[PDB]
Amino acid sequence: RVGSAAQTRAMKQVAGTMKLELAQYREVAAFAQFGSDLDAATQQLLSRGVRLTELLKQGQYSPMAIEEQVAVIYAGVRGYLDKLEPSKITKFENAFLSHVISQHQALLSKIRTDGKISEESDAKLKEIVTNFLAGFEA
Amino acid sequence: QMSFTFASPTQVFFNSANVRQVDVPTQTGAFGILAAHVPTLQVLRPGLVVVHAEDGTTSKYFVSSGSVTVNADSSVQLLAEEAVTLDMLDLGAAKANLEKAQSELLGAADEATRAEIQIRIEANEALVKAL
Amino acid sequence: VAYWRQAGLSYIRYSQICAKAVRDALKTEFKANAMKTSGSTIKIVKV
Amino acid sequence: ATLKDITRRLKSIKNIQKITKSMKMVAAAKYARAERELKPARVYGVGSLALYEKADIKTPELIIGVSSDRGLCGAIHSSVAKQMKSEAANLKEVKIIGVGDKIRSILHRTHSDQFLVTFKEVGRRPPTFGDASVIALELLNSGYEFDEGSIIFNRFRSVISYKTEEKPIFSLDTISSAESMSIYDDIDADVLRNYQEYSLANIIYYSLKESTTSE
Repeated sequence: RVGSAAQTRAMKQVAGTMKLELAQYREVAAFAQFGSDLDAATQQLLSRGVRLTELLKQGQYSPMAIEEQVAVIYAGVRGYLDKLEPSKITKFENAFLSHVISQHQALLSKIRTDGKISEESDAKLKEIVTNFLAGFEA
Repeated sequence: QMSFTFASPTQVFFNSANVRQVDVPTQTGAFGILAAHVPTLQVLRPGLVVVHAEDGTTSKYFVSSGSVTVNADSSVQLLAEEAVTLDMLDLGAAKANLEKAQSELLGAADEATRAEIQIRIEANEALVKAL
Repeated sequence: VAYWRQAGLSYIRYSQICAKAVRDALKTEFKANAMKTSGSTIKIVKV
Repeated sequence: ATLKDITRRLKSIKNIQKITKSMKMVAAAKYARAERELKPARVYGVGSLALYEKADIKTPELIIGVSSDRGLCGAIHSSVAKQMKSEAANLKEVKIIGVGDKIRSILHRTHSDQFLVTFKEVGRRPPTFGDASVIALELLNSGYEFDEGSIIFNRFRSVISYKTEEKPIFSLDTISSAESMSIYDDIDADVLRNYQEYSLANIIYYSLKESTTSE
């Protein structure tokens, strides 16, 4: 009931479209397993659907910092994992997040501080994920 | 008055229409079926179809192949695997096509292969005629 | 006899070639329908 | 009546309803397109048949069944199969062909040792003259010098009705050499060879175009 009155602007910046593609997937999900010939419109939402879902997965005893959560959510929400294999998103995130927690603590510190995803940090993330992904499927 | 039916798998041009005459390209020349012609059966050849309507200025069409039939009754039926009005044919292409064909033939020894090329040549060649 | 016959070819096969030629000699504005026809889906099951 | 079971059933029926409503709309789209392309096809196919009814053909002295690969279309397949077994029985040598995997699975076992060929990839994409030519070719290139054959398919009538019908295949170039054919002269013994081959593809095409509309 409290809703966004309690989310950070950073999160909202991402949470919002995720909430929406998921609700949309939920409408079509059941079709998947018998989708002998669905149009690419809905076939799209099934794909966003399963990736976004894989991003919500989580191991125990390892709670994340709001900045790490938006960086990862941004990745699928923006479409970067759409061509990735569902079976790999768990592995991707893990390593992707290991990478930015290692190498990029200045961007996360930004996201953190600025409280949102500046147009800049936005661009920096684009490159960070498009180069990491390339690395990733080598 | 003859009931003329002319169509392809996909499009139909005439259905039991009272035409005064039709000119069709056959394996043996170009027979001209008249409102009253003796019964016959013939296989088509890449060429042209001419339909002399009830009112002068005839309509033209292009046919790739198929069949034509004239029965005891004044009923005729022309069936082309593909039949199009010249209105939709690019002459420029045909030329480019007759060239290639005559080239492949020069590089083919296989009797069957040659046949497939020869036939293609004939068709594309026939394209020059009304274009 | 025709050249295609004796060479092993039949008439449907001739018509096939002839019909395709007329297609390739069209112009994009009518070239679209070419696809909505001349399929090849059918598959042989010989045993 | 357990709130558990009841819930289990609701779960699976809500999905069925969803997948089933989807399949309906897809079909109605395929149907709409099929109903239209069928207009010309009939005239064309009826034209191909315009020679034989307009003038007798019998036979002195091959069952082709057409449908598809996909089920969930009421009795499309069972109908042709039903009539297919009927013929093979009442009959003269017996040899058969089935276009659409379903026929090869239905009027099958009992008659495998009574097969010539079978076809797959039928129904998903709209049928073409091209597919009909493959069927015809595949037959002409077969060692079955059939004297007479029949083609069994479903003739469309309306969204809520169709009728399994049969069409004679006097393709016997030999049979097309009877008395009734004396009316048409100036016919090389081998011009017919081309004529028959062609009219064979036309009839397979027609049945094919009627079939998907019914399906």
